[PDB]
Amino acid sequence: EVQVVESGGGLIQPGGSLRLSCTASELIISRNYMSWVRQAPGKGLEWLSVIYPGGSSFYTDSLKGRFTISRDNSKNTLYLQMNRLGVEDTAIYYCVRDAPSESDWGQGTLVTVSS
Amino acid sequence: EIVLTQSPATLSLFPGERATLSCRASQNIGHFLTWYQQKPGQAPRLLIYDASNRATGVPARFSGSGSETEFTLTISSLGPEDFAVYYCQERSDWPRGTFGQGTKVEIK
Amino acid sequence: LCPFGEVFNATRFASVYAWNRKRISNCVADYSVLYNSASFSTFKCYGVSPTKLNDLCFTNVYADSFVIRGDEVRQIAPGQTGKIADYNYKLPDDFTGCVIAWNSNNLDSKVGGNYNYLYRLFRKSNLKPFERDISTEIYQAGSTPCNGVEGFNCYFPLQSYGFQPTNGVGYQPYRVVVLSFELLHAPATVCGP
Repeated sequence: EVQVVESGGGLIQPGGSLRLSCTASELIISRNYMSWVRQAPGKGLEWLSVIYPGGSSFYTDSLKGRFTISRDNSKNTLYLQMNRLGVEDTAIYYCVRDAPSESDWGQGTLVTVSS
Repeated sequence: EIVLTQSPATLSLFPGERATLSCRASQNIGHFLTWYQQKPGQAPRLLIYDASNRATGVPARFSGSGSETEFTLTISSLGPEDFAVYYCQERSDWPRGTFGQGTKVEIK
Repeated sequence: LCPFGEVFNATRFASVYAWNRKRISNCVADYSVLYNSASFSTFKCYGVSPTKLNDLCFTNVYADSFVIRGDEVRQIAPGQTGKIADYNYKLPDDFTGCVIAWNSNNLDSKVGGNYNYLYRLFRKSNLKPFERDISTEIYQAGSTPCNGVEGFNCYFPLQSYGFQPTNGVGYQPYRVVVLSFELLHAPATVCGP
């Protein structure tokens, strides 16, 4: 089975910003449809953003202009620049790769926002 | 925008039983729907796609039925390992789209 | 006069990944019969305006014809993005011409889904304006070889639309025709009266 592997989990505050990362074992992140999805404790899944194979990229109305998806083709890696946070942006964030018949999720990484 | 309602919130059947998990859509989304499993502390896993197709490596006991506005994941017999949270998602702008609030299985 | 009314009143239509072009010339076309249409759900124009076309002569019209899902009509506009614009049929940001579409549920939907119509899902990079790609190269999404047939992390690059009856208006098939115009200073076999 393919492993996609998040990193950059940790802590921030109100006001601040963070950046998540992901890598993949046996797939090319630039060739795939790749997304971020989050799951806050005691709440449902929120799909955040996607980058298509040719680099077209899209966002949920809840977060347009706060968070920004991007990738580096050379490192085989995906990034979620995650700015201007609040306490409620605390969640596990999952990197996920999609194909017509398959959907490969990473183990997820925690982000927490407080004092 | 579309929103998805799942019924029940918590199911409470024993192992061996046939199970049905229900999803209803705020719009006629055709066949464009997904179901995921999620074990506690694991990431979600794809079960069903396009309302009815079964993903590779998912056991044949899972199935998807319904269309348009009404959808059902159905399990021919609950294994003890099938006790999980289950999420529907509309994929009408694939891979984007809204999730359900999810459904649990628990007993005592 | 001109083929336009036959491109519109046509029985068969093309899949968007292999979008089919008519070269028009030798011509004298009545665009007012086009914008008089009761079937046309959409008749966008860029640069030009519908009532002006009988004043404008041209070297050439290309009429491009294909079927897409009814909400993907949004993507058939200058400089747009989304799967159809990105991977099947791109209009340039400086497009001059018109985009015509109508619901074809009665022709192109079939019971249990019409699987005959397709779109390209996978491409290493976005399309150039008016580019076309009819290839069936097996798409190498994995880091490893893939070598001519689909399997573990590689795919047939097209997806079938499966157009159903009922099933929501945005998800029904729409026939699209795009009228595009070209100029290099010579032989204007297109005009009004």
